Amino acid sequence: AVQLQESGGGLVQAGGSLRLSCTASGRISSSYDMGWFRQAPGKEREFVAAISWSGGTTDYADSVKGRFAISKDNAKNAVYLQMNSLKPEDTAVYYCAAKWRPLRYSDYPSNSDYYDWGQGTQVTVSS
Repeated sequence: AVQLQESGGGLVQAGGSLRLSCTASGRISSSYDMGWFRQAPGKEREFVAAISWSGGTTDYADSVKGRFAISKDNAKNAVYLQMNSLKPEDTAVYYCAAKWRPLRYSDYPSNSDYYDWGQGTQVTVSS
């Protein structure tokens, strides 16, 4: 029931940076994880990063290697993905997602099985 909308996509030069934003149309309650996924041309969708909405713990895909940072602003119902040192490999549609986890065992966020999805924003990194 959380409705998600991404923004910030576009063309960026290799080695460059870009910040993506995602806002939920309503309030995101305390047990959510918020995350980013991406789908490259002809490839399977894959996890990028996640953050616990109330707890702040993060998780990143190996493909990130410290180049991307996920952050949030609870007061704005927003999650962000700061992308640095962009490479052609990073060309993809980037999706904001939410996962309600009321029975979670810890604050460490999920990297799979997200249920609410944005429509995606396209990022093109030029060689």
